[PDB]
Amino acid sequence: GVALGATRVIYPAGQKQEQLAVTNNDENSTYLIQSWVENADGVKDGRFIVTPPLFAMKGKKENTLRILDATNNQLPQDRESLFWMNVKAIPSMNTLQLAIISRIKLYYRPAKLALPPDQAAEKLRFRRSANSLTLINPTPYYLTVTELNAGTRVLENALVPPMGESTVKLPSDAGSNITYRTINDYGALTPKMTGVME
Amino acid sequence: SNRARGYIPPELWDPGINAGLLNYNFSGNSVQNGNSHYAYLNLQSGLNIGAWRLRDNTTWSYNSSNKWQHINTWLERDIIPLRSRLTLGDGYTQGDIFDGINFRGAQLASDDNMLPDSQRGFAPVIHGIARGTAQVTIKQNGYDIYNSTVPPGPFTINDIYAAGNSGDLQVTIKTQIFTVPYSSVPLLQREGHTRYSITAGEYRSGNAQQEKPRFFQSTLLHGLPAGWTIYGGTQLADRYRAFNFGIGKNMGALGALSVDMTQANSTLPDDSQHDGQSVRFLYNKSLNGTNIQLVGYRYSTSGYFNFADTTYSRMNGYYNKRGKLQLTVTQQLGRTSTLYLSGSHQTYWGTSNVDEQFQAGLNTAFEDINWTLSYSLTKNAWQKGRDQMLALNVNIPFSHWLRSDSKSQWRHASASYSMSHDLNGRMTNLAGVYGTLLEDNNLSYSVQTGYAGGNSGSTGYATLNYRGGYGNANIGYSHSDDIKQLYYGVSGGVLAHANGVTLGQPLNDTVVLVKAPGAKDAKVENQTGVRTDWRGYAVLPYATEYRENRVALDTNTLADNVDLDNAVANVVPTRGAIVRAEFKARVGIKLLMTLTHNNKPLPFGAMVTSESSQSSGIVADNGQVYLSGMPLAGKVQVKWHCVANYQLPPESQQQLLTQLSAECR
Amino acid sequence: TLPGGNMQFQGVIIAETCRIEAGDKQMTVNMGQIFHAVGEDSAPVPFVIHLRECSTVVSERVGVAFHGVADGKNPDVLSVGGIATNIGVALFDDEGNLVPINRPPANWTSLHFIAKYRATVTGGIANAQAWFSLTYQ
Repeated sequence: GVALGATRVIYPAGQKQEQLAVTNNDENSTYLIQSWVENADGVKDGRFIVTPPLFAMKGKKENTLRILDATNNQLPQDRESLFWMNVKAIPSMNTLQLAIISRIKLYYRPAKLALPPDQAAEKLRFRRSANSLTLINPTPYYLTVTELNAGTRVLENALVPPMGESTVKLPSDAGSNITYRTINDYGALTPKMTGVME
Repeated sequence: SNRARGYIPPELWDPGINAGLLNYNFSGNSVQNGNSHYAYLNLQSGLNIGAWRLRDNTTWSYNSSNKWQHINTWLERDIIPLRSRLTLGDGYTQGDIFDGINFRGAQLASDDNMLPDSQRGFAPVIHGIARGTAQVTIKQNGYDIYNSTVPPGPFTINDIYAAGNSGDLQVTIKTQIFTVPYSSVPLLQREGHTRYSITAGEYRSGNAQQEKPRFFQSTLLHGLPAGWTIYGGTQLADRYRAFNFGIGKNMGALGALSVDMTQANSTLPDDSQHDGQSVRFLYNKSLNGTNIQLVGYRYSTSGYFNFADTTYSRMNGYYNKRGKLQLTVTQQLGRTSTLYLSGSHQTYWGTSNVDEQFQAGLNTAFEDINWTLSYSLTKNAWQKGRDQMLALNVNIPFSHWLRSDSKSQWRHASASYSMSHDLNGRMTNLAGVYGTLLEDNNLSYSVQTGYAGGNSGSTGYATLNYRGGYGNANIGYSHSDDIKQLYYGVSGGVLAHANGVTLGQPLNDTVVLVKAPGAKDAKVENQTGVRTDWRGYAVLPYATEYRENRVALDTNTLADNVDLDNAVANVVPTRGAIVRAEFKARVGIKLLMTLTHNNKPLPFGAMVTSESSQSSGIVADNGQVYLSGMPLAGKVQVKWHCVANYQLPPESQQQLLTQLSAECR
Repeated sequence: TLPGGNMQFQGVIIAETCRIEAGDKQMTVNMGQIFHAVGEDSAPVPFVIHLRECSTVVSERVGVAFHGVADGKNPDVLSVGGIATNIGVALFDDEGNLVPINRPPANWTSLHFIAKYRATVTGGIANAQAWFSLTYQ
């Protein structure tokens, strides 16, 4: 099998290139690894080049993917931008061929940000509508809200865009108390925070 | 015939390369008060021809207020079939059951590192009958230590990870649930596990008066079923004949008790034979708040002398021990603090001399602060001095106050404080700040001003350790009341191999010589300040022996013209093996051509190999082939034949990735 | 016995993506050779996909989806490309519910799927490729 080095890749602004580890643990296997970067909307974008785009991995061999930068400093410097790093592993074999695409997040993080990453998750606020819940995110970071419980019931994870809001379904009988967890840069759930309404 | 977890077959171990070696460690001390200059140069030679490992040590001293002294020489080797080694020449004994002595002769000892990481230490084997196919799950402290599926019939699991004291392994088959508690003593062995240290030669000691007699110190620790561990030995020599025998046991919940009786017929330099005995107990108990009680008792009978005492000079030269009780308690108060209560006691034959050595300690990890309170009562009846020392160490990292994303260099700094009260009026405190400075975290400043309380002279220090890509250096200054020392040391390592001489950081046994021709100044991953030379070779200071290491080149630091084929390589080295991990550094323009043929993009998967410059690349999609190391001209061969020409303007060299479009024939 | 000094250990631990391993090696699902009405299905063929070497935190929030070349006759069935015509490959979940292809990722440590031939008729060699995309939230 093939497994990526990290679940999310933080790209600092101005850095020439970033690396992502592609591992293979099966000795008797040949995998053609194809890679590309999509924009936030799932459309292929040529602003980030992943080299080598296509290469073959024989045996227990792991390579490093060099994510080159081609934006020419056009993304906003006051908020993060989200990109989707895609890695497809074609097995170099009436049969059905299965190719796995391990899509991960790729945050383009500008150098100068007011809020530190750790002190940004707790700044998320809440607003309870009649049958929907709105999450205000004044921090310039993308926030991944998981394990979102509104009372005794569990809601669906929402990815709140920076300086924006998202909406999730909210049952009418759910308790007023709201608690949430956020996934940090390392892919580990932060300690439980209480949800202060607005 | 199931293999153990993490098993590297003995067919993948690399003996190394026929390469030389030279490790030098200079040191200087320009004390000022009349100023005396010191210099202690240290040379460690080597020559790894074939599978043998010749070594050598040499020191040169100097004093301003010139003598080459030889120290050691040995030809170590690894005998893979017997899972052992051969330390022909100088060396020292393990001294596990006996007492360690330095010798000059052959030694054939079993090596534990050659076994996988799983079959190390003590961990009981799990037997039993599992009717039909099931899934055994070893439950311990509510954790799945070992989760596997078992075929019908009896099953043996011997790869349980050594978890120290811990608790009980509740085996959960699927459903006869039987528990297997276990404890450990350092001298216990797994089932079927054997060790031996057959030795010979002379007895070499630093003292001048001691003689150099022949001796034969053989040992053996054969594990048995049910946890018993029969271990014996024989330190037979010319005038000293010992026969150590012992038997350990894993009693499960009750703990583990190791007993060994040692009879030694010694002939002291007065030509007076002295028969004796010696009985040693090691008791280990755990999880009684988790009081880890360790008791060690060693009784002796008058006339029992170790080999170090029967090797003295004759009568014209110029109080054997009776019992040594050691008690150790480690209680964890909470999830941060751990209280230590060590203990020691001793008697002597014919005298009431009692050498008590009681040591307490309270170590805490309050948030970032790691404050340690310590207590010591070093008591010797010969001096009748309590020597009570109450020390308080503190450690306040600067990250506790600074931001997390701050670019300031202070983020690596970490303050400190070492209060040291002697309970006699003498007080000593050193309040200093240390941490790394340079961008690559090489340089380490440690300015630590200090004061002493009755003299009242302040004690200043400022060490500057630099762990560079060629050799460590440090210019450490030290100021006191009337002493103004100024250290200056230079380390390094030279590795003269087949392709040339390459300098590097001080070698630590196993080394890895990375060969990357054409790539200059590329940092290797997970190593502080290790960079390739101008030729492209670098020397890794250390690599784990008999394991699978990982050597990688940080692609960020590579030049704008160098692209690597495989940026990660793994090496499995034998002990003392200069293993070569080689990378191909393709130098040239990285161009991403949109290859087309008959106004249709080439099929996905088509191979494109250049002609003028060696390069290759598969066509990703729509004809975007990523060719590295290509010159400003040349042709490409498309095979899926077709040949395409491209012409790069001279401006292409500046651009990191020069995209072009070439129509194939 | 003399006091030493403070020693600080530094390092960072990062998570990793679950490595994908099918029970049938080389990620190949054999279907064998090749319907009174259009839409009838053939003998079921099972294959398993194991998400191993990852913690249960990541493996629970992985969004699974399917992509593939939609058949010309049936947009919701994988096309088979001497080649059998008017047929395709359909994917059914463990519960027996059809899994539409080219759909937004949905939240599903081991995943069982069944591949069945669906008629959209001539026999022949039928080869299809499926993209199994895992979004790591």
